[PDB]
Amino acid sequence: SMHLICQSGDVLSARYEIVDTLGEGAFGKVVECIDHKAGGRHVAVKIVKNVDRYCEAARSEIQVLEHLNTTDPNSTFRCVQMLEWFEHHGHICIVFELLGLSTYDFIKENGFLPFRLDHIRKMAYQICKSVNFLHSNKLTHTDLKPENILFVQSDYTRTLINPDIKVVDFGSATYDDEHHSTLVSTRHYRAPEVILALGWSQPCDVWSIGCILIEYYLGFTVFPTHDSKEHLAMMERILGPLPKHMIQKTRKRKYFHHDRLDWDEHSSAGRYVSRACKPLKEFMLSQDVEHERLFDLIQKMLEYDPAKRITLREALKHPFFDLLK
Ligand SMILES: Cn1cc(-c2ccc3occ(-c4cccc(Oc5ccccc5)c4)c3n2)cn1
Repeated sequence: SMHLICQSGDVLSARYEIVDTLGEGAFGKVVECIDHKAGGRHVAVKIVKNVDRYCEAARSEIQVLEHLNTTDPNSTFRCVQMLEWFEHHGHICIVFELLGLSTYDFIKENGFLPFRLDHIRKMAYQICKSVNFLHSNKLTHTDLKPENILFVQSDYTRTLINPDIKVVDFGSATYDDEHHSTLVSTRHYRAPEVILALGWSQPCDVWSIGCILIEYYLGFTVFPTHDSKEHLAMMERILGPLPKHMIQKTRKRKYFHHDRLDWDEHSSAGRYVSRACKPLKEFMLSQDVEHERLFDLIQKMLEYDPAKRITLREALKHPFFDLLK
């Protein structure tokens, strides 16, 4: 098991000495190491489970990282830098520059207190610029979520001093000309064209970013569900009814009666959705214009039609970012 090879004091690749576990995910774990062959630099090493699905994603991630890091050697667009990779007792291990805490861990460890709006603005801008760089290079991330946005530095007292981020986890990233998996994204961040199996591309990341920004603002998801039908019902309650053209195209005709979701609003699930969800703008905590600007951007990211949906190039110009400029 991975447990036998990921302990503090263990030495990987004859140079990386584990000093701590940073986090875990479905894929394995990430550990902080001292690199004895780079003057004691601390690095992060992602130790990948020895399971086909995850080995395959790691191999994919290595190839995407080699491309992105070569294309952007200064990390101007804030994708994490891969230093090397190796195998250890049959596990793929990817070595990265050491970043700080995930945005998820930060919010969680603060009891789900939301980020300050000023920090949201800076973070949102950087996420948009980073993912736009993927988009420019015929890539879609597909698995954006707060866990995959990390702070660059440990620049906090937790109270944040500088909110600079990088994007991680390129194990699901897909090239335009590549086989597109049927199911992508973590459910709460998954776009409607994904759910409805309508085909997806870069716009599905923009949907995911909208969902991230809501979460940073509120401390919680507006899609608190583990079911696809209920997810769609929540969308309807927050954003209005889905477009006819999307309903008519879906092979998932089951879900709809005459271009309305086949959903009993008076059932237990129906009552739950009516309580937890409401029109997007009603979640605003202030009527101040900077909050209205954020919510206007989020509404455009959560456009149902992936063609009409704002692009990240466009998002970077939105009025919400004017305080940075
Ligand atoms: C998924 N992934 C994570 C990395 C990566 C690359 C460089 C890093 O420098 C510090 C961390 C790190 C800091 C706190 C928690 C943490 O654990 C995680 C983070 C995300 C998903 C699950 C576990 C990792 C770190 N993580 C690359 N791919």
